[PDB]
Formats: sequence, C-alpha cells, structure tokens
Amino acid sequence: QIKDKLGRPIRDLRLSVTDRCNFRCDYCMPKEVFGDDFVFLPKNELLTFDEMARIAKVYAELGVKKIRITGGEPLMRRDLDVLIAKLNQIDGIEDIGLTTNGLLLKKHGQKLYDAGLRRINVSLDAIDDTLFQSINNRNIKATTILEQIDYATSIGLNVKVNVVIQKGINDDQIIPMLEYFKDKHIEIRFIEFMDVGNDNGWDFSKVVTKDEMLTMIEQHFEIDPVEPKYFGEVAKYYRHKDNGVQFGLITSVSQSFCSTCTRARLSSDGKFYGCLFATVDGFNVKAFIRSGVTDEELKEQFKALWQIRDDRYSDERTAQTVANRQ
Amino acid sequence: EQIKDKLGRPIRDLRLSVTDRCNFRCDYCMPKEVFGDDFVFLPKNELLTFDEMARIAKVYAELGVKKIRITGGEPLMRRDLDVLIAKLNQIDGIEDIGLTTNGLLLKKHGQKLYDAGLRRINVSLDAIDDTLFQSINNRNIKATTILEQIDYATSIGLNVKVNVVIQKGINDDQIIPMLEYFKDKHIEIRFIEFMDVGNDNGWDFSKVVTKDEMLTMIEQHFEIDPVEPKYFGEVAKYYRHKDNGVQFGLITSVSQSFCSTCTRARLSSDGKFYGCLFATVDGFNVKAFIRSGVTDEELKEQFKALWQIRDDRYSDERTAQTVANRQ
Ligand SMILES: C[S@@+](CC[C@H](N)C(=O)[O-])C[C@H]1O[C@@H](n2cnc3c(N)ncnc32)[C@H](O)[C@@H]1O
Ligand SMILES: C[S@@+](CC[C@H](N)C(=O)[O-])C[C@H]1O[C@@H](n2cnc3c(N)ncnc32)[C@H](O)[C@@H]1O
Ligand code: SF4
Ligand code: SF4
Ligand code: SF4
Ligand code: SF4
Repeated sequence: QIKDKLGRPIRDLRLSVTDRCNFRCDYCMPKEVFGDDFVFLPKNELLTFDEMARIAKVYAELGVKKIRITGGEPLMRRDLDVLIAKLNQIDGIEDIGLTTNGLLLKKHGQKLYDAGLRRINVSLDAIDDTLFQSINNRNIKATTILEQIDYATSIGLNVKVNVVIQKGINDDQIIPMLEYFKDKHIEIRFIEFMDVGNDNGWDFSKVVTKDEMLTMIEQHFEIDPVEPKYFGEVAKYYRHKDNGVQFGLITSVSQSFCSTCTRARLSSDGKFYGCLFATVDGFNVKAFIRSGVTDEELKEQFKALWQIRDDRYSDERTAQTVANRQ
Repeated sequence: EQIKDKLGRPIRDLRLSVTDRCNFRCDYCMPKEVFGDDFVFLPKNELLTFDEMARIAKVYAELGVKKIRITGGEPLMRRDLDVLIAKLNQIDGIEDIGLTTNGLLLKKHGQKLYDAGLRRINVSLDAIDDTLFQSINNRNIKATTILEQIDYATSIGLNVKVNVVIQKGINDDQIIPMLEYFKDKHIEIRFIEFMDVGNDNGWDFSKVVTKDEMLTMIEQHFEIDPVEPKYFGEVAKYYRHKDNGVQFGLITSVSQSFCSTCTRARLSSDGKFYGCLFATVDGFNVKAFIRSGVTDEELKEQFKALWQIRDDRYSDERTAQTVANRQ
C-alpha cells in the first residue's frame, strides 16, 4: 500500500480538464488578469481523454477510488461525456464527481448522465441575482443557475452546492440559501474563505468561521449535529429537525485537515501536484507519457511522486498563525 | 525569543513531571500488574532537583515558554512541591503555572501550594459513583473523597477544573451525573476521548465514545449552545448551559487530532526531554547533560536545538493510519 511521508495513502484524483472558464469570479479568475488578451492552453497542450484514462487506470492500481473532474469550468471541455465513459470503465474507480458553475448543465447534462455521471457539485456564491453577477462579472443571474440545478436534478443527477463565504460580500446569503435548498432537499455546504496574509499565516479579515456561521444559523433554524459518516470526514454536517435535510460547513482555515488529505492532482497542462497550493511547476506527466513509456513505468513514476509527497500547506499556515499570536 | 520546530510550531508550554510515583493504579495508566509490589521506582537522586527544574524553566522562558504544567505520576506525592512552585513563580516570562492531580492530597498540601503562588489545578476524576471509581483507581479511593478535596481547594482560593476520560462500557454512564454535579458547583468539567492504538495500528475505537456521540447523549438532558473559541487553535470545544452559563469542554483527542497546534515540551521524571506525550524511545538526557557541567547558554542552545528538530505528531500519524486502514 502506497503512502506518502506523512503516512497518507492515495485516494482521490482531481482531474483538471480545462484552463478555460465562462465566469470571471472576482477571487478566482478576476477580469483584470484574464481579459480579452489572455491566451489559454491550445488544444494539443491539454491531455487527451485517452491519456487521462490511462493515468487514472494506473492510479486505481495505486489505491485511487474517486475522481473529481474540474478545471477551469469542466463543461467547456468539448466532449466531456467521452472522458466520463472511459473513466467509468476503470475497475477500481468507484465514484466520479464533477465540480461546475452549472451554467452549461442544460446543454451537456444529459450526455454526461448517459455516460455514467451521477454526482455533481455546483458552486454558487450567492442566490441573489444581482450579487451573484457582481461576483461572476459575466451578467449571469443566480436564478439561471438555480434553473440549471433543477434540470440536473430532473434527469437524475445528485446535486450538492458549494458556497465560499466572504464577510463584507457573501455574509448575508447564508440564511436565504439554506432556506431555498432546504425546501428542495439539496445538500448545501458553506466553505471558509482562504487567504494568507503578509505575516504568512491565515488572514481572518474576510473570514466567517464555521463557529460564527453556526451562531447565525441557529438563530434562524432548529438543528441537530450529524455524526461523521466515516472517520476523517471533512465537512461538518447538520440536519434541519423538521424534515431532516442536511447541510455542511467546511473548516478550511479554523480547523485545517492535511493529515487526512489523500488527494493527488493533475493540472490542465498535465502536471502532477500533491496539493492545491504549490509554488513550483510539478512533474510533467504529459511530457513523460508522450515519450513512450510502459504502464509499469508510469505506475512506478506516480508511486515515487507520491512516496516523496510531504505537502501540508494549510496546516503550515495554521502553525504560523499560532506562532504569530506571539 | 521564538523558536519553531520542523512543522512550524512554536514552543509555548512545558509539562514538568515531578515524580514517577502514584497513589492510584488506574487500569489504563499504571495497571497494578505492571506497577505492583516488585516494581522499582526511580531512586531519589535520579529525580531532577527543584533547582535543576527552575533553571530549566528559566532558559525555556527565554525561548518563549509561557505556561508550566506540573504533573507526574501524582505530583502531590513529591515532597516539598511548594518549594518548586515558589521558584517557578519567580521566573520572568512564565505567566501561568498549573497542576494536574488526582486530588487525593489536596487537603494535605493545598494551602502550602497556594501560599507559594499556585492558583489553578486540574483534577482528574473518571467517575462520581464510588463503586465504579474504586474499580478504576484500584486503591479503594472513593469519588466522594475526591469531591471533598475539590470543595476544600475552591474554598482556599484555588481555581479548579475537572478532567474525565471516557471509556465506552466503563464510565460513559457517568457523563450526565458529573455534568449535573459540577454545573451546580460552577466548576468547568472536560470530557476526553480515550486514546488507544489498535493492532493495525490506527486508533482503536472499541471504547472510544467520540465527541460527536458524547454530544448526542448530552443534548438530551441539557439545553446547550456552542461557545466560540477564546483564541485560534483552542483544542477543547466549549459549550455552556443556558441557565446559569456554566461551561464544559469536550476534547477530540482521537476523532479530531490536533498536532498542528501542539506547542508542548515535556520533561520526564527521570529528566529526559520529549516532544510528545507518546514516545517509544528514550529522549535526550537533559539530566545528565546539566550534571555534566554546562553554562546557561549551552543549556539554552541545546533546548533550542531539541525544539528545532522536533517533528512529533503521534495522534495525526495514528489518524492517517486509520484512514489508511479503511483501504
Ligand atoms: C476552481 S473552481 C473549478 C470548478 C468550477 N469552475 C466551479 O467553480 O465550480 C473550484 C472551487 O475553488 C473555490 N475557490 C477558489 N479560491 C478559493 C479560496 N480562496 N477559498 C475557498 N475556495 C476557493 C471556488 O469556490 C470553486 O468552488
Ligand atoms: C499521568 S496523569 C498525571 C497527573 C495525575 N496523576 C492525574 O491522574 O491527574 C495525567 C493524565 O493522563 C491521562 N491519560 C492517561 N492515559 C490516557 C488515555 N489513554 N486517554 C486519555 N487520557 C489518558 C489521565 O487520565 C490523567 O488525567
Ligand atoms: S466559475 Fe469556477 S473556475 Fe471559473 S472563475 Fe468561478 S470559481 Fe473560477
Ligand atoms: S492544503 Fe492540506 S488538505 Fe489542502 S490539498 Fe494541500 S495537503 Fe491537502
Ligand atoms: S492517578 Fe494519574 S498518574 Fe496515577 S495511575 Fe491514575 S492517571 Fe495515572
Ligand atoms: S500526539 Fe500530537 S498533540 Fe499530542 S503531544 Fe504529541 S504532537 Fe502534541
């Protein structure tokens, strides 16, 4: 069994499938930076679906059970159903999820379902249509994505919703969004906003922690804690007492979780990373694969990359924050 | 003035173990089968002296230690413990000195300790029913005796908190009676998840009651709200009674391990340094180091080196092995 320097196994391959996106969310792909001038990866500089499938097969043999399709906005990747069909035929792979702004769900949703997609995570940072647009800078209304969510649900997809909260910006959406998704029996998850400051610890200025979110929510809702489904479950779940619909809170910053992190990551340009943060360019899997290698030489290269992994960025910021309290 | 270890963690707390002796034989700590008649405890001269401890505490205060916890063993068994408290009370930079005790000897020594500057104690008490408690301590001590010690300690002006380790099948039926009793005494109680490493070798949950489960038990008898953390990376998760307002704590030693904020150095009763509560091998011989003849600077430089190479994270390792054993 394959474990890194901190004793963590490989479970979870995050597959980035494009660098492109149809939103320009102020904190992720700001319009300044990613303007009209931006040149994105060309077609041939992305991994093919066949190379993706090959990589996934090899990872399955090392322990990976789950694959999360991301980008970018994944639905801009043109024949995404084809990847999903190939991923769904890999034996050790048990779950495939997709993480999306949901805009293209009415165009590509049925195709993806028919290829074997069953679960999606839709990010939506407000339910107000105005405030959603000022976040996304592409004149989309939240109402539009709500309708996409309803379509996805109608064709049999399981939908969960991810909201990153910022304390001058998203503060006040917490209660309306719980009410709306409570009614629709859809699991929503509030996520603490991550931002490292000058002192190299966490910056709590635009943060609303799990514990303050929870003070807000109890004032408006009657609620019970749900016991962790399995050990090391990341999200802290709660249940509305009247109808048992669940929501979750993700303690990105106030309670870092690197010790249970089993996530390996392939960028859209085809480079291996052991963590969502990372200064240097990672191993060039794309280059390696295109210069003829056996499956066995691929497996051993991924094994060696994992066994050398000691990433724990969020825990490091956590420790530095303790140090800065002085 | 601020020293960090290999995982970015500053030194902040010093646990000083002052004896290996104890007046109990708690089944999960000093079982009588191991610590019975033929056990040999440390000779007196192999303990650190109080001067050695004060000198060690001083140099650690220069490296950023702010809190000292006195423990053991049962620290009240150490003769003239009040002389140690008095020397530690004279050290610049130390803001808090705490004692953790089973409490049995608090009537005997409490006033002396108070006089010497002690103001805070943490009393370990795993049950409030007498028959049960006797079955745990294995020395025929009644919980009622410990309760009277607690009430004397508060009366002389010590601040008392209570710690309770819960093992499923043994004392988990005690969570409610103890919450009720100390709620009415305005004393903060804390429940701690039992740590036990299984064969395999992540955590053994076989009795383990988790913080989550403890809370499901608790919210039925009492109406409760969270208390937000007083500071960032506070280990205990606090709650308060809506009545009233008395706080209690729950400690997720096993279900939510917290090595990332761990700022604890430890000296054993035989005077060896440990960077963690769990250790399989002997630590650096601080005791022989200082008895070999060293300067305060040489001492400080060694403590700084011991901390800079520290990478312990036992509970997180166990947590990772647990995730890894799920396959
Ligand atoms: C990069 S998008 C990729 C998939 C798709 N475009 C989407 O947004 O659903 C994935 C997530 O990163 C999150 N994100 C970016 N920066 C973040 C930050 N500083 N703190 C918390 N989440 C962040 C966004 O909320 C988003 O849900
Ligand atoms: C070594 S005693 C020293 C102080 C004093 N003799 C007392 O018992 O309070 C310190 C603590 O270690 C704790 N402890 C020992 N083994 C434990 C375990 N497996 N899980 C949780 N706590 C444990 C005991 O409950 C006790 O409170
Ligand atoms: S939609 Fe997703 S990838 Fe695009 S700018 Fe927003 S968070 Fe970023
Ligand atoms: S910051 Fe920690 S939990 Fe997040 S991807 Fe990196 S190692 Fe994993
Ligand atoms: S009283 Fe404290 S040191 Fe003594 S056996 Fe019990 S837990 Fe251990
Ligand atoms: S197990 Fe972790 S939290 Fe506990 S003393 Fe060791 S390093 Fe610190």
